[PDB]
Order: sequence, then structure tokens, then C-alpha cells
Amino acid sequence: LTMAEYFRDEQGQDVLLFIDNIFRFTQAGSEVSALLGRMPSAVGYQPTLATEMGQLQERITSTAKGSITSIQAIYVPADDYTDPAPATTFSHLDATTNLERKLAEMGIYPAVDPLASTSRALAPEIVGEEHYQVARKVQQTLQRYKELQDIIAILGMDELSDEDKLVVHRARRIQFFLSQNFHVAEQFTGQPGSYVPVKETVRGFKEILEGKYDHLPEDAFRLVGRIEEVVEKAKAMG
Amino acid sequence: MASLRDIKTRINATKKTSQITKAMEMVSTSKLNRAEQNAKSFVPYMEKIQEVVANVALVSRPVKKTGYLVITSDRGLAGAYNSNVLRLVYQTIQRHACPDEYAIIVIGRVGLSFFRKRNVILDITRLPDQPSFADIKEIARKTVGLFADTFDELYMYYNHYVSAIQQEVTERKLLPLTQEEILDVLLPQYAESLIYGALLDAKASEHAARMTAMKNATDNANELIRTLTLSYNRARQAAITQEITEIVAGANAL
Amino acid sequence: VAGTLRLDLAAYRELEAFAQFGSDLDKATQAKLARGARTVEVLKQDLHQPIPVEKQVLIIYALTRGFLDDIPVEDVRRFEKEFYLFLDQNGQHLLEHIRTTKDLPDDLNKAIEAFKKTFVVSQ
Amino acid sequence: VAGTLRLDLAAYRELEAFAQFGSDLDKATQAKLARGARTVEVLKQDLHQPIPVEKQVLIIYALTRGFLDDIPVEDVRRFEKEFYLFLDQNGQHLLEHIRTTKDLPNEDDLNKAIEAFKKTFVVSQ
Amino acid sequence: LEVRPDKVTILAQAAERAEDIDVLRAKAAKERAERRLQSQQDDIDFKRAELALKRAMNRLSVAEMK
Repeated sequence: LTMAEYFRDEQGQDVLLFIDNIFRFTQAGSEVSALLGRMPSAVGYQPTLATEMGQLQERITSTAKGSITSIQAIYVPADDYTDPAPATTFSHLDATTNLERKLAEMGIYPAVDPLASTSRALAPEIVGEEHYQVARKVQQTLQRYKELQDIIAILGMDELSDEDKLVVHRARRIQFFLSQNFHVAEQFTGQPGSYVPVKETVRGFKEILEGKYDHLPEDAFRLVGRIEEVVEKAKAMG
Repeated sequence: MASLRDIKTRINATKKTSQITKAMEMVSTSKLNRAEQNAKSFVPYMEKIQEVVANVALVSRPVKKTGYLVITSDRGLAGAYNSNVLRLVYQTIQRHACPDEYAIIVIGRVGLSFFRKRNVILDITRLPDQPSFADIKEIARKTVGLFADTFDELYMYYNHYVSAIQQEVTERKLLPLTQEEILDVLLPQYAESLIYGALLDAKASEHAARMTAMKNATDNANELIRTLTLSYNRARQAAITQEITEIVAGANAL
Repeated sequence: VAGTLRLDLAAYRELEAFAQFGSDLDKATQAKLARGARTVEVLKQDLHQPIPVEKQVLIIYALTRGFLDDIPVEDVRRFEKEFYLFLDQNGQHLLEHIRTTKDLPDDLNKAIEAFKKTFVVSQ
Repeated sequence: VAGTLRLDLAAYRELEAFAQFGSDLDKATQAKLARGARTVEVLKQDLHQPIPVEKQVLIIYALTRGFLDDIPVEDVRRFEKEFYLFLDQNGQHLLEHIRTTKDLPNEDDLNKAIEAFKKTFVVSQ
Repeated sequence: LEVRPDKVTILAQAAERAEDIDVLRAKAAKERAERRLQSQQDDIDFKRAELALKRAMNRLSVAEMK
């Protein structure tokens, strides 16, 4: 953190602070607390837990000069989201990137779950209607395609209600266009990778949500950049 | 408040319940896609009856409206599949006339169950074969259903089938308005035909209604987990907190 | 031959909670179980009897390719038992390539070479 | 008598994940059920009403041999009150043998067995 | 009998490619009869199922909730 703060205040940058498993920290916290002879607290947690966490986070922010963004891998205690350890952490969270092995097995990387991974920044007040609209919509069209998984094994892909088949069609391309080209990936792939601004990412989705692409194959929007790249991915040549 | 090992007993109980539930859903989903097999296999015979029953230009309203035929299952956990039909029946009987009159034939215990205590019973049917309804022993009911004519003009009560599990209860009617002149042979073979089709669509519903009622339970049971998982964690916490507080407070005492 | 092993066993774990209710045994869900209940047999091993990788990859091959599937579970264990000897005599050449290369690019020979056995085995 | 009282009660506690099926086809097991559902009524006692051993082993006898089955489960409690007074009067000999020896046949077999025919046959609906 | 100039349809309540003798279609109407009653399994699984469903509910899968 300290090494990070430097580049924030001295060079006024926006630096990334990764902490792989911030639970180890709090766990070490109660772990040390014992040795010093501290009377245990809820679930044998150092009574000073909130405090020790509060001091770790608050030192992570955007100053008038720089900023520090932290990505902490929160590995929640036994699948219990009420445990004072995570429960504490969550109060310091402005966002979540939920990775799932499913979307990986399908060939969507990043594996970021589109309906689970949340964020506080998603709000008209913040990102305006444009972003919030499309974005909240692109989620809706997913939680539609997700539930129809049961009815699709029932009434099949036929006459399942056409206001739905449009969803099922559009939705597939959408969850496919969430996969991106990672520069870091160029090592073993060869595709140089992508960087799409929110601006670009808003259009590509709004347009797809207008169906302006429904006439294009799935394996188009799967691992690309700007919507325009999907389009060029339509030249099968000869 | 409450236990922990009493919260485990509940989880595991619920779990083994969801298991048994979802089992049967899949099982009753396996009995929908065999309903066609005996639904299809009956498609031709029906076609080549109305094609015969094309009706020459050369038994209309006789006297009354009397007996019913009420289709069901013997097994339960079908949702309202039973009660529903056993409602219209019980309505348009007592919506009808109120003597001991207006008589009855039932397919499946569950029907005979209610019909029994209420009074006006005529026949019985038990043990229909499930997805494969044996066209045979329903043939004995066409006989009883017709020869009964002791009778006039019967109606049939059951549930129809539209697209997997969605369905609705019906009264299509039958014994009225749609060598040479052999009606003695079409009258019979046109009832045997209808009472049969009624079943296939009845059963198709049954399995479906059950396929679902066994989902609703599974789904619901699954939520009983969440409601308990939560109360288990909480009781998992207060417990590990009390144990520790006990172990320290017993040390400071030394 | 290990990549698929997890699969077949995976589904079977999420599936075979249902047999007694499977009195109506349905779908192809019967097929997943099929070699599934069979893999379990192959995963069952003796005690004090280790197995060399060479002739191990072959049996973890057999069932995962269907060269096992035509054989009921009753006979799965007492199959892999002589399918070893059958190799220690007649595939002793085949299992070698398996040693010195730790690879099977094999796929063709074994595919037929596996039949050399089932086509002589008892039942 | 108290011996089989356990068995009868046992099954009932254990057949009772069954009784739904009812008759559908449950066979000889609605039979073991019958007196089962009866016996519980027998084990039912009212507050501040101690029952002496003598006559006590008589009602715990009647049901354990069928002498209580020809009567409905919801008429058992009454049957106790009843068969007992009529023991206190009708017959009297077996109401304290069970006391004197405090053991064994309480009337060889035939006596009890038929003396149980006495009040049954004289009871109400 | 549906007799059409190009086709002949034979409607039959019961029809089995059978020999000269009829007292076979009865034979098939036989070996199929009870061998359809023998389908108690239909009934009995559901029993065992209605059974399990009331044994996981026995522990009163909720004791005063909790």
C-alpha cells in the first residue's frame, strides 16, 4: 500500500493495488490478536477487527492529486456472507468482479459473470441514463435468456413465444460480445488485444440491443474489440 | 434461539426432499414425451373416423341430460389436476338438479374417492397404466358408457393439453349432435374413440401437472434451504462465539 | 484420457441420486450413467496392488472410448485384470511407446488393439 | 401382557410413515395398525386418576388380544371406565387374583378370555 | 372399411397379423391383458415415492421453523 501511495501523492497517478485474498490479512489479524492476549470477539475475531480493516481501506482512495484503486480478492469464509470477516470487508467495497468457471467453459473470457458482478458506479446519477439504460437493459435481456433455460428444454427453441426467441437470439450475441481481446493474451494467441472505452462499449451494446446486428453469426462478437471489429469478422473471404 | 444439530436435521431433511421431488419431475417429464408416442399412434385412427363419419345427407335430442364421465389419475402430487375437474363435476351436478339423479362413471381412485362419499355412482376404473393408457380396458368403459343408455346423453370431464405444462379443464360433450346406414356400428366405435382420446389428453395433463407440481415442490424445497442455510450460519456463529468465550473465560479464572 | 474422465464421473455424481425413481429410466441420461457406473468400477482398485501408468492409461482409455461399454459392470473389474496380462504378453510393445514417450498421438493402433482383447475375453 | 404392548406400539410409531397409502393396497399392515391406533387410547390416562395394577393389566390385556378391536378407536377410553366397573361387579374373581399371586394367568386362559367376552358382549355403541 | 378407389383403410379396435384362426387375436388380447395388470410397478414406485416424500417430511423438515 505504502509503495503505491507514493505514485499517488508524489507523481499524482492512478495506481492499482491488488491484494490477493484480503481475508488472510483479517485472519492474521485475529491470529495476532490472540498472541497479545486479546479477549476474542464474535467467532474468535479480534475485537479490533473493524478498526484494523477501516485503517487498511481508508488509506486507499483518490486524492485531489492522485488515486489508488484496489482489487482485493475476497475469499469469503465458509460460504457465509454474514461472517464478520467478509461482512466487514463488504462495507469497504464499491464494486465486485465475480469470476465464474461456467462462462469460461463456454469460451467467454473474461469469465466475469454479467448478472452477478455488480457495481456502485452503475447509476444514472453517475453514468447518466445512456450508460445506465443500455447497461441495465443488457442485464435484463440476460436474466431473460437465463430463465428460459428451463422452458427451452421443455418447448424447445420453437414457438416458445417470439418476444422470447428474439431475446434468446440477441442475448447469445450479447454474452458473447462481453468476451474481449486481452493484450496479455497475445502471448499465446496472437490477436493483439483490445481497449474499448465505455463510450464505444455503450454503442456496441445499444446497437445490438436495437437488433441492428441480429443477422450476424454468433462466432462474430466472441473475442473482439469495438463493435466494428465484429463486423469485419464477417469477411469469411475465399 | 433454537439448536444447531437441530438445524442440520432440517437441512438434510429438506435436501433429501428436494432430491425425491426433482426425481419425480424428471420422471414425470419422461412420461410426457411418451404421451405423444401413444398420442401420435392414435392420430391416424381418429382421422380415418371423421373421414368415414362424413355424414350422409339422408340420435338427436332425446329426453334429458344425465350421466357424466370424469377422468383422473389414481396417484397424487399433481397440483390441482384432481380437485379442478372434481369441482365442475360437483358443481354442474348439485347447477343441474337436486334429486338423487344425474348419475356417474369415474376413472381413477382419486375421483371415486370424492364421488363416493358424495352419494349416484355407476362404475369404477382403477390402475390405468400411466403414460401408456391401455386402450383395451378403456374399451370396457365405452361399453358401460354406451350400453348404459338407464341413461341419456353423457358429458366427459378432464384436463386438456397445450404445450408441455400449461393446461385447462373442459367439457366437450358426448352422445349428441356433431349394407347402408349401419349406425349400430359407428355409434359405438365413435364413443370408444372419444372416451379414449379424452384419456390420452387427460394423462398428458396428469404427467404434466405432476411434472410441475414436482417442480414447485423442488423449487420451494430449495428455498427452504436458503431460509435454513441462513439460520444455520447464524446458529453456526453464535455457537462458535459461545464456545470460545467459554474457553477464555475459563482461563482468566485461573 | 484423463480430460474426459472427470466429465463422465462429474455428471454421474450429479445424476446418480436417481435410480429407484429411475424405474422409468428415461432420456439418454441412461447413457451418462452407462459408462459412468462403469468408470467407478475402473476407479475401484485393489489394495497393495499399485498400477503402472503404462497399462493404466490404457484402461482409463478403454471405458472412455466405449471399448468397455459393451461389458456389464459385473465384469468390468475382472476385465481390466486380464486386459493387463493380455497386454503384458501381446501389447507389451504398445505400452512401451507409452513409457518412452509419455504420449499417445498409439490412438490408432490401440483403438483396434483393444478389440484384440474383448474379442477373446470370457463373459 | 405388557410385553407385546411394546411391539404393537412399536410398529405404530414405525408403520406411520406408511399410513397414507391406507388401504390402496397395504394388506396385513392396516391390521397391525388397527389396534395400534387403539392401544394409544389405552395408554391414555386422565389426571389425578391412579389405576390399581389388578384391573390395569386387564385392559392392557383386552386390547392386546383383540377383545378391544371389535370396538372403534374413538370408543376405548369409555371402554376402560366401562369394562372396569363391570369387573368391580360382574365377575370380581380375577380382579384380585392378579393381586394375591400378583402373577400369571389371572384366570387360566379361557376364563379371562371368555370373561372379556362378558363385558364386550354387554357394552354399548 | 374405408374403400377408396386408390386405398383401403381397415379400422380395427384390435388387429394383429395373425393366423387363419381368430382364437389367437384373443390369445394376444390375453397374453397382453394381465401382462398389463402386472404393471402394479406403475402404482408401487409412486408408493415408494409418496413414501420418501413423507419420510423427509417426517423429521418435520421444520421444527417450529428455526
